[PDB]
Amino acid sequence: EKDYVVIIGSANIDVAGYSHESLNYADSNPGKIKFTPGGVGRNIAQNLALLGNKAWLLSAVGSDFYGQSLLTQTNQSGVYVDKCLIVPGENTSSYLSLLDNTGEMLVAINDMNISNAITAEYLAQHREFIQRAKVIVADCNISEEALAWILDNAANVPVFVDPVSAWKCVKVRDRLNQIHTLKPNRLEAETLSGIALSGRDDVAKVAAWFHQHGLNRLVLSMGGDGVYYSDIRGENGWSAPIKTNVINVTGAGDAMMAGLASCWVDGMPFAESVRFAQGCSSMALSCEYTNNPDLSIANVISLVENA
Amino acid sequence: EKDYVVIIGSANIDVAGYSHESLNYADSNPGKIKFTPGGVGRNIAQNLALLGNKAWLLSAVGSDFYGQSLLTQTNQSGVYVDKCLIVPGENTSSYLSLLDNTGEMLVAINDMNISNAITAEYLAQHREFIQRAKVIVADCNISEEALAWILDNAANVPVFVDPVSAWKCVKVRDRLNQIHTLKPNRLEAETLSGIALSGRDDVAKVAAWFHQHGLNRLVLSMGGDGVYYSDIRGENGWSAPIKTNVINVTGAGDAMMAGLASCWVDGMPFAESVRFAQGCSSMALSCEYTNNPDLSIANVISLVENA
Ligand SMILES: [K+]
Ligand SMILES: [K+]
Repeated sequence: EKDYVVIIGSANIDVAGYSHESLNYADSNPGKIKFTPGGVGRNIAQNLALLGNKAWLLSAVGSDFYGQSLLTQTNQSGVYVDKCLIVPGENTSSYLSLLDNTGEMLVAINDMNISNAITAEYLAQHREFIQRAKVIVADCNISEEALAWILDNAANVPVFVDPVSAWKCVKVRDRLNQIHTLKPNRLEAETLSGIALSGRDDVAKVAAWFHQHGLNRLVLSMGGDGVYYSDIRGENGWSAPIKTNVINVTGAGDAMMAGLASCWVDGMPFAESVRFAQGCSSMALSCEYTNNPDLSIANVISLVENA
Repeated sequence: EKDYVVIIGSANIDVAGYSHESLNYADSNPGKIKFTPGGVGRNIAQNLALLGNKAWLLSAVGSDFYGQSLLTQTNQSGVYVDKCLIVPGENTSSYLSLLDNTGEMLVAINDMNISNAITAEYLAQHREFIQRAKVIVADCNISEEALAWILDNAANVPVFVDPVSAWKCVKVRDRLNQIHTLKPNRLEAETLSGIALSGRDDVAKVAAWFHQHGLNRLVLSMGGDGVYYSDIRGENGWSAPIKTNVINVTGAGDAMMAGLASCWVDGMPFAESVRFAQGCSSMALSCEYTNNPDLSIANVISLVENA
């Protein structure tokens, strides 16, 4: 009772549609449409609840009914959504995705403007609660002002930051000294550091840069080459990817971030926390949904000790 | 007053997305996504509630949370959704729509399969309630078995039928003798009758065909030419379109159908009911949403006494 994690990020509705018999353009074509809960912050929060952590989501949804049902589904994942800001006169953010029979994304749209409602004033209304969490997880979907507020008011609570995308990660560059753990991929790390990752001989170089700019811990996902982890105190290593039957790649990074934060709270060492996080992402990859409902400590452990 | 109307049709979630700039295929492109309640039956029910009728919707939605929010949103329009079947283990039906800068339809997907959960057994569980309505409105999204059940068990309650599309209207052809009022467009009428509507000289013939196959009343929407109405007892005429600011064409027919049924309940003559229904369609056209929230008897009336 009372150890908890705060997750400040975006909460979305992911709508995935594919036509079943080819695409007759400029015509309604019969197919399959799915509404899944999405958004980096929300997804991470869910994975944290599934990993047995008391998780509070600090996000923004619309005054529309569908946002409130998003909050409801998330709440029945175990997540505490009671502090989520509901914005009047605005609509809940969403990720529209047009795929095909195979499952290859043809085109996609995103309406993530309400992420800007996650304002510094809002988190300031929860300052003390935030400062009494065991760890804070933030995604870079929020504004530069909001992230800056978080990093400036963390009161020595470790902030784990998900850089999200190559475009959205840049807001992190000048504040690496305020981040406990960053989890970029190849493109994000290259974009931040300004150093190309053509070979693995480059990762050290990249890591050095990060450490020179004040980053405490780096968790660099290199996809099939694996994960490179580096601690500013000198510990660094490679973790091979978990052999996984990949059916859907969505939700992988979210599960990884959740694994990292959860393991930090559980007092686990860096390397084994990374392996565990890889196990979480592995569970995410082997699932059709963004969040694998079978994500558990026991099953991730089982998956990991398979190797 | 415990006079009520029953609407048996589909309940959907319409998801409309358009990009702010030019669509870069195979990439997440920033835009705006809107979730509006849709589905011919549901929309008609809503317009009927807005026209001041106690309206009961008999539809099917999924066990997912978004379906329950669809039902809720509909309920706060005044519609009674308490008899709506909620189907376990499946997803609420939906209409995915990819638009562009202007608002021009690029592509569309539809997942309306749960419409066939609206079964004859389900309607049979509400047989007497259905048979005590002042009017039954049915759309052709339901299965032929379901429509057949309705028309066979109406107990002399007038059934107003919305043919929906050229593909789904055909299930009506052999049961025209069981329908009080049919509201087809040009294409639907041509598809049913097997007679082309190239000119105005053809509408009479089309009407004759319909009457010879047992249809009581025909309300033939001809778009810019207007509406041709025909009673099997010999009354027939033309009603010119109400000059309207076409902003969104969606929801026009739903508003028209609702107008027709509502006017029938209010004891209005055929022609004047058609004019009123046209006024409803005018209000629908003047709105960006599928349902104009300002749809009222007073406002439609004001609109119609304008010329
Ligand atoms: K997945
Ligand atoms: K409209």
